Amino acid sequence: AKKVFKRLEKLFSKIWNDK
Repeated sequence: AKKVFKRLEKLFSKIWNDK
């Protein structure tokens, strides 16, 4: 339970930044 899940959401913001 490292809650890295947050990093995953951060990677999603990067997609909207490249789009």
